[PDB]
Amino acid sequence: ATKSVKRGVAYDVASPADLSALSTGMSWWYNWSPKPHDRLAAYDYAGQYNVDFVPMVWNANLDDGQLKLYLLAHPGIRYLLVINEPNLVDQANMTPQAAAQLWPRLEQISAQTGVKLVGPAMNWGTMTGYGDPVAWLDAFYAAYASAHQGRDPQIDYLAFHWYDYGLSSMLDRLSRYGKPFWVTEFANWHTLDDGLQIDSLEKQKQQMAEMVTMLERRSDVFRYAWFTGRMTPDPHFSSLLDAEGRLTELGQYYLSLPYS
Ligand SMILES: OC[C@H]1O[C@@H](O[C@@H]2[C@@H](O)[C@H](O[C@@H]3[C@@H](O)[C@H](O)O[C@H](CO)[C@H]3O)O[C@H](CO)[C@H]2O)[C@H](O)[C@@H](O)[C@@H]1O
Repeated sequence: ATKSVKRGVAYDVASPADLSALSTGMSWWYNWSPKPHDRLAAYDYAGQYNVDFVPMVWNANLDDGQLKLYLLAHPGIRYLLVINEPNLVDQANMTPQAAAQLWPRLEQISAQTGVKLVGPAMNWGTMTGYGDPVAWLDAFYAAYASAHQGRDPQIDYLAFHWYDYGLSSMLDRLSRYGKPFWVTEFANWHTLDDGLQIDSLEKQKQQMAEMVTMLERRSDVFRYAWFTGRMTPDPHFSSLLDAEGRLTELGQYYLSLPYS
């Protein structure tokens, strides 16, 4: 089937039956880790389902040799997601200096394997002083440049996560770095009782269609990934899958939305 190169899912796909269901409309997935779920090891998903897996270095706890070996043995992998929400204490929780210290290892992987670096994956944060992703990125750039005679860190794409209204405004703010984006988690989880709360499937479908239209349209958005395959409880009706190998109404909707 012809489908959007952009359209992904943020979910540890484990079942081949879940790929059948998703592959109609989904080009790619990731699972916040350097390798796909073990269940998929002896399945040619690239060839049968026309889906690719994008590996991720979640924080500085990195087996460089093992990742390099995997990437070199899988030359069709062209992108490496790096650093999952460093400015969130409940995620990578990396200071700007800690991320700058890791970065040369990631540049060496890029130089050795050809992969482009997609990250850090930013959000509005909880790390002291670094709620604003612009503050965190500015400090990271300054830390890296300090340690490398003024050179900026290699960033092929920035990544972004967003669970509210205003995702286009956040991309506009972050366009100050002059880098294109992957939006590697999104949904609308607004909860406050202000009229905008997403408390029905109809309202999540409405926001999914609005956000997908905008992401497909933007020339500086290469890829996006919906959160998520399955979750429970699911108060904002974010799940694309139900039983093994079965789409929800939202899943069927997502995979059939138009694209660029
Ligand atoms: O790599 C070692 C590193 O692993 C860390 O554990 C992470 C998980 O926290 C992460 O979990 C994902 C979340 O980041 C994301 O928000 O939601 C998804 C879906 O629920 C989670 O799977 O998954 C990755 C990959 O499996 C794990 O690396 C430990 O926190 C950390 O201390 C350790 O250094």
